[PDB]
Amino acid sequence: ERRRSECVSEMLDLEKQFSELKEKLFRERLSQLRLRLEEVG
Amino acid sequence: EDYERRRSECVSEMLDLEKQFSELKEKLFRERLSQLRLRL
Amino acid sequence: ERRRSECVSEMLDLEKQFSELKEKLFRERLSQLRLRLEEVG
Amino acid sequence: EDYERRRSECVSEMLDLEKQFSELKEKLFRERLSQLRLRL
Amino acid sequence: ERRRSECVSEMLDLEKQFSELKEKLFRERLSQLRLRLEEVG
Amino acid sequence: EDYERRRSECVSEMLDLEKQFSELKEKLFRERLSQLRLRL
Ligand SMILES: [Cl-]
Ligand SMILES: [Cl-]
Ligand SMILES: [Cl-]
Repeated sequence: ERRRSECVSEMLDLEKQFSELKEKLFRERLSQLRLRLEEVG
Repeated sequence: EDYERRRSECVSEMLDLEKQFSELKEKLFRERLSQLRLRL
Repeated sequence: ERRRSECVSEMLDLEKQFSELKEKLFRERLSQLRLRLEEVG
Repeated sequence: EDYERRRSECVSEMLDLEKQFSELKEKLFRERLSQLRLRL
Repeated sequence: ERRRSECVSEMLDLEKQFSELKEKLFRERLSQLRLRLEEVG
Repeated sequence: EDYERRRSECVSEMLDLEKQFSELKEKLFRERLSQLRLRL
């Protein structure tokens, strides 16, 4: 179980970072699209 | 622009669902981590 | 390879659950949207 | 409502693609697990 | 750290393949939709 | 067909974001792998 818990801990720690990265990436694309929408009018 | 608008709606929808999924994945990871550490 | 197979087994077991969670989450949002669509008419 | 309709189409499209991806990820996990267990 | 690095190496190797699979899956669906769009006209 | 068009825009948007995410995930994996191998 120790090999298993160290693996799961590591992946939780990475997934926490991947989640933040994905949300920030989507938010930037959403902001870019909303700005472009405005610029066209 | 309908074009920019439709694309923004798609991205907003997926952004909101991703935020919720992330929570759920993190919940499941921590739950399993606890279970392994407590031999449950 | 044993440390590796225990890591992969653990992650397959989690990913099986994450997949179900993601599909159920998308399905609920799809049902909510279809109901709202109907309610507006 | 075009608004609710467009959003529902986006979510349905992504739901269907996610269901397929999940299958493929599970396939690859099991394949690698087998290979490691059989030293292949 | 060795149990941890072997776990992370394994998962990086899988995620590299999952990424390719996801992009190819999305591309095929995009091509199918664009063809259908054309066929309707 | 507006129908096929809207769906194609949603998929194209998500395809482009997925390609970028994959890069970022791979970057983070390699960075952590290096750090663990170098005890950093
Ligand atoms: Cl809403
Ligand atoms: Cl279809
Ligand atoms: Cl663009």
